Amino acid sequence: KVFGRCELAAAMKRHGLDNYRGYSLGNWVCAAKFESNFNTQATNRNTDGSTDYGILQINSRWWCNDGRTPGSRNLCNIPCSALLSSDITASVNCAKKIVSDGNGMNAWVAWRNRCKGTDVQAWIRGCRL
Ligand SMILES: [Cl-]
Ligand SMILES: [Cl-]
Ligand SMILES: [Cl-]
Ligand SMILES: [Cl-]
Ligand SMILES: [Cl-]
Ligand SMILES: [Cl-]
Ligand SMILES: [Cl-]
Ligand code: NA
Ligand SMILES: [Tb+3]
Repeated sequence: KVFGRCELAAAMKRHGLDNYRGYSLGNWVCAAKFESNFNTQATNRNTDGSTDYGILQINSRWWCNDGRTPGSRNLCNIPCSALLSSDITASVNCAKKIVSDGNGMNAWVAWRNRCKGTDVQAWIRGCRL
């Protein structure tokens, strides 16, 4: 599923991401834009052999199992394919565990380099939330 911007914002809000660990909804929409372009089916292989999955490009090195990232963990206790569903529940629950780690949203490289410090509220502008 390729979400609309406000559509994704509404879904993220409903699942309790808005202001989670202090990160406003626009930060999460911005992260999703530059991680996956709002496409739940997005996958990208990392140089180390891990793969990033879904709307928030969650990495198999630590967070989900894809059976082909030797020596990795599965801290969200979920198959990585579950992060490609049209229903973002799984991606949101896992993202909550990721951002609760010491580095907050800096764990998302695209957030740090393209969202951090910018006018992220623009990403929810005009949305009927
Ligand atoms: Cl957009
Ligand atoms: Cl915001
Ligand atoms: Cl990740
Ligand atoms: Cl594995
Ligand atoms: Cl292993
Ligand atoms: Cl959803
Ligand atoms: Cl933080
Ligand atoms: Na893994
Ligand atoms: Tb950690």
